[PDB]
Amino acid sequence: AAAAAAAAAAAAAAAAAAAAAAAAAAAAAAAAAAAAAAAAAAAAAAAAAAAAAAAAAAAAAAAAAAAAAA
Amino acid sequence: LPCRVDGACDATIIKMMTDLNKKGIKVASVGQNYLISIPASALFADQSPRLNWASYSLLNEIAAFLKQFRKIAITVTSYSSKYVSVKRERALTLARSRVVSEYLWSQGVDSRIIFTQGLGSDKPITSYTLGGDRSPNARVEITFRRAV
Amino acid sequence: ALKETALSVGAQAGLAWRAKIIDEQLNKQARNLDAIYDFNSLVLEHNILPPVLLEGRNTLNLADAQSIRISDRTYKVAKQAHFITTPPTWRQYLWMDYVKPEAPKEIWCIYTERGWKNGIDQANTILEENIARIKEDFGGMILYRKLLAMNMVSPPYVSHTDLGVTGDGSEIHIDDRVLRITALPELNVNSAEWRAAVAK
Amino acid sequence: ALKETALSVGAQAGLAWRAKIIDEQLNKQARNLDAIYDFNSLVLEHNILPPVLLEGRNTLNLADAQSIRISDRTYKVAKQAHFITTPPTWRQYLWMDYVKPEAPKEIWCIYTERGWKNGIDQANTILEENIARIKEDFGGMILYRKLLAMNMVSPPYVSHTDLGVTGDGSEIHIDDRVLRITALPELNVNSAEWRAAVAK
Amino acid sequence: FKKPPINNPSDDATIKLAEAAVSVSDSMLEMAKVEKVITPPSKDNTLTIPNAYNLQARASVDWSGPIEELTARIAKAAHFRFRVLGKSPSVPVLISISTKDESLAEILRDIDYQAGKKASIHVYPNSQVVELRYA
Amino acid sequence: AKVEKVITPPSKDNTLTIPNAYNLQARASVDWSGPIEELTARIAKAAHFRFRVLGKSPSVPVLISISTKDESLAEILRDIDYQAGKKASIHVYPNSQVVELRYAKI
Amino acid sequence: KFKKPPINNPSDDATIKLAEAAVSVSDSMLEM
Amino acid sequence: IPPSANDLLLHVLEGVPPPGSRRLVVSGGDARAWLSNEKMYVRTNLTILSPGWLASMTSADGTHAYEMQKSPVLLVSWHGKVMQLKVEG
Amino acid sequence: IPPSANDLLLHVLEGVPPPGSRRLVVSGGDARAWLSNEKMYVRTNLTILSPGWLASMTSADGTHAYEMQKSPVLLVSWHGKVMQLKVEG
Amino acid sequence: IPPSANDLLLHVLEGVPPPGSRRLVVSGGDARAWLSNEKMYVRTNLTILSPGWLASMTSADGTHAYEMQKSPVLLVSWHGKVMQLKVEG
Repeated sequence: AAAAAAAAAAAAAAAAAAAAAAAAAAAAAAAAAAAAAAAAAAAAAAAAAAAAAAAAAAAAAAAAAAAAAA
Repeated sequence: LPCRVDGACDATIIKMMTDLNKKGIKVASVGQNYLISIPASALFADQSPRLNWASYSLLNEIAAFLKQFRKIAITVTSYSSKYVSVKRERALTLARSRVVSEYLWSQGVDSRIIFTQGLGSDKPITSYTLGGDRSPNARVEITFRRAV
Repeated sequence: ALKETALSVGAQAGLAWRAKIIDEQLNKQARNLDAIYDFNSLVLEHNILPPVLLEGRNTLNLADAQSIRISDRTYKVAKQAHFITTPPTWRQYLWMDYVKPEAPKEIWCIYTERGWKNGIDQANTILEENIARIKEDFGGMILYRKLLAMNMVSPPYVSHTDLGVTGDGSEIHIDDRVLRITALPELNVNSAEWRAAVAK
Repeated sequence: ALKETALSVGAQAGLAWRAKIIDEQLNKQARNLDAIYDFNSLVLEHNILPPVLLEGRNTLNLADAQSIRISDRTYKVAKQAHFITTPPTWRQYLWMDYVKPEAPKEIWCIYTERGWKNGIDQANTILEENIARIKEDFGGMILYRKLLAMNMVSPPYVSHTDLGVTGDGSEIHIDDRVLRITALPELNVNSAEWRAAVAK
Repeated sequence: FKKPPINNPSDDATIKLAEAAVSVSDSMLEMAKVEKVITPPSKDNTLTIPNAYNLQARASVDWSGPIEELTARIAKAAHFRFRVLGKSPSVPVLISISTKDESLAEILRDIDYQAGKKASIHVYPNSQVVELRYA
Repeated sequence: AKVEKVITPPSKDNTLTIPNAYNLQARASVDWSGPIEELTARIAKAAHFRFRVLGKSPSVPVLISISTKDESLAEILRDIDYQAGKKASIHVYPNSQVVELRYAKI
Repeated sequence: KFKKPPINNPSDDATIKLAEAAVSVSDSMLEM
Repeated sequence: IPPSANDLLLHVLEGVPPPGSRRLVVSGGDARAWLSNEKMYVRTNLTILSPGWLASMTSADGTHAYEMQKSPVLLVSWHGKVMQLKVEG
Repeated sequence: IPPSANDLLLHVLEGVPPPGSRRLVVSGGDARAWLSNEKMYVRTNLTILSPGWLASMTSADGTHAYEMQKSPVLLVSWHGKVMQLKVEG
Repeated sequence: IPPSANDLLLHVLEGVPPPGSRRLVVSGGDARAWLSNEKMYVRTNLTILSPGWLASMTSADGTHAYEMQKSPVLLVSWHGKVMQLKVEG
């Protein structure tokens, strides 16, 4: 975690963790600016998986068939 | 899962920060404004816009130190002591800073802008004016603000 | 039969693995693909997404034994121009879907390798159609800007009905501009005002 | 499944513990929050609680493919001005509820820690919406006092029908003043008498 | 010793992808060259900053609405007279100024700009009058 | 691009309206994909130009995406002006020190 | 040894978002 | 005549959720998202780029509020960086 | 009056399949084939010789798109060489 | 025309409960509270601040009597101190 500066003093929300020297590089909350650039989901960047289906194919909520996840 | 560390650790930040201050590249750390100050003896040849080959290792832990922070704009600005004129001097320091920022975005920064410029001893940090690139005035400085 | 379900085990694992490899292979070229598929500076003056025109040169249809129709060029307006808020990226068109499949002798091993390459090249055909769809859509907008220069289509005619302060006393909107598209971009058949692409 | 009910044991205990910690963390800043959310000296002349105005600048609605509406600013009157007896504190808006839950291996321990942080940040989102609601309500009253200066709303028009001694002989009320609100505070659309916030 | 670039095209397909990237990015630029039409600053039609010492007072405005009221108060904040010439239409011409410190003549510059051609602003600084015409 | 630049000739540049300056001849390298005004505010901050805005910025953002390496700040502002075609324009007044972003009338 | 100057007490999330609300209501207040 | 905006964008221009909602957790960026009736609403100060929104407002301090259809990933610009945000629900 | 062409040849003049299709794998040559409704469509730049096609278009770069009935073998010319392509489906 | 007050505030301006009531115990302050019909009535000489009351009277000696809805906590001022009172029922 916040290693060798000191121990982690606070955990500043809308930020990362706050070490007892400076601001750390370890993310405190879920809602910090963590560099997500590769998602992992069925029918991401179209609309989400329309959950009511029970068949072979996986249909998105924008009515595309997720053929990469069927 | 979301990531805890962003490809960096604080122990490695202060490990590079002690090692750069031991090799004489002085890291000032004010707020989130970070300054690394590099003497122009430690990178280039004298009154030249040309790197030495061994000084890219010095640029290696400069760039691997610049891996560690989330940053928006690095500005790199260079200035040396007087050699012929201020016009020749400002051409030298502009070429000087643009060469070291060309290597720094050849290497890894996650900066969105590197601004890069040179000045004609217009901001000198000591009044003692010994010589050329062996002056402690003759330096490049890499300043940025660490974002969040 | 066990050999067949060994192939079916290998197929979806090869598909998801190939999907993974080309997802960060896409993300390695992320700024390059924003340069290629730059829809952002292809939009029109009132942030209107341009329509996708399709060119087909030198066309024959054999209708029956008695008759053919040739035409020299065919331009089709597909998925007509419309008000876009934020322009499309390449990531709606190119990103294949990553799920991590958690569902698991000698004939099993050789057909899970042939299932593995079947999943790999079937993911390759999905990616090939994704590149095909973005090349259709983007080059259709490019084909508009050719024909908008070349006077074979109309530009869209917007109308901004400006309104002043609007509403009752529980709700006001101060500068209330309603923007409509009246005339859609649309190929003219009155063909004497056309242009021709002569350069030097 | 036992792991799932271990998580569900840890959730409500973490919620109630986080509720406790932020309750006396609120009570440590009790006079500071009376300074921040001072509704008491925001009320009007006849102890009328001011209404909550909502500002939304620079608004688009994409209605369909054919039409958008932009407006530059939107002011909404939400939960209109009314006779308050005693002004609201922050404690109706911010105080989360403390009950002490008296309802109780290795997988149990690790998922009661992940249940414990799930209860902690779910109590944090409840507190975040509580702060959000008081910031809406208070800054809406502040946005009134802006627009009451800035002539975009009416002030409320009270009417005091004074009555003298009132009743039969079994019951008298001596100085019997009936106070009504006739005109509610209300955004004017006749917009030429508006103001503009120019300072130095 | 130095290094190649990290996200370098040092691969025989990624080179063709990135030479295509610089070809479409500059072909995007010469597109933006041919349709981006300017007006010269000799013929820009907008206001120029009228360099009077009352107009270089630092001010602070948050508003949207009908132009005459900001220009009336920007005149009496500037200690200037305010004249109007022309007829205000029934739909008023609506501005939006939101700065929390910016100088006063530049507040007249972006009201002249957000007026555009429905109205415009002249300043005569020797007489100390600002003025708003219609069309 | 070939048929467009022949069927209307580009009449003029934008170096008439963004002229270069000593302290605008500092250089930068930039990848960028956000809205225009925060990038331009950073350009003018490191140019030591006061940055100002004419016109209210529209409801959809004016998005530019500049990806480049080592040119001058004047040509960065020029390519920013171009990639915001007919939605904004950069003006620079170099006898003053002001970079301006002008939004459009629509 | 490297240290930034203000090493205060450990705050918590409640006073973090109370302060973040409090500054915007102070700004709204101020401008009114 | 189109509708003006949604007036519930005034509420999600503040931090307060719409009445009768479902919370959506947002990862990898400073945004809050709620789902009222097959539409999510995002309070952010980032700039959403890819999946397209139906309505938008912006407060005094540059906070925006967006009405959009439910997409499980949001793409924003943070400060010129293209960024991803991930929503569950 | 005959029909003009099929307008879906514009789509298979690009690489994109027709909506509601079945993919056909093509061996022994650079072509892609889809089957929409008892008719296959071939994107190629080769020249199909033996089994006869019902409709054809050609793009700017010499890519052709052919509507034809389903035949399990295609005969093309590649560069004067008579060549065979084999389709499954 | 509104009603005047409740005339049963005259009774709870004295110490006497309303006819047909339920007693409410009050902790942490000098007040007495009764619940007549989904409304509580408080005899105090403190000043109730937070939850808001519907009617009030005051006797000769500064004793007040309040009609209000049933809230399980009362916030008063005692002598400038913000104070809490707790009622069961």
